Amino acid sequence: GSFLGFNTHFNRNGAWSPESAVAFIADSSRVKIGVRQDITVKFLDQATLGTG
Amino acid sequence: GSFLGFNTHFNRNGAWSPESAVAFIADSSRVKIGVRQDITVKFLDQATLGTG
Repeated sequence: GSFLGFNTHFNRNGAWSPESAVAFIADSSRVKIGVRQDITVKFLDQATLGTG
Repeated sequence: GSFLGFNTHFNRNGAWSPESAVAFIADSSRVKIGVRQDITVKFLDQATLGTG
């Protein structure tokens, strides 16, 4: 195995598009993901979904 | 009165259809009513009822 010097991450959630790319190589210091609100759950028992 | 031996139940909630029957006679051991949930009440205060 010979990708030493890369931190390697494997997509497992089905987001990968194999027709578009095999891999991305990046300087990770220059990519940032802002988390404004993490995944939150609200139980609905009275709401209306859609119209008409 | 001559309805001898029978346990008599008189219907009074208006479900009776006098055009269909005078009486049913049954072996009551052979009828079962399944109760999955007896009458329960929910207080609604945000819901929408109906459409248009």
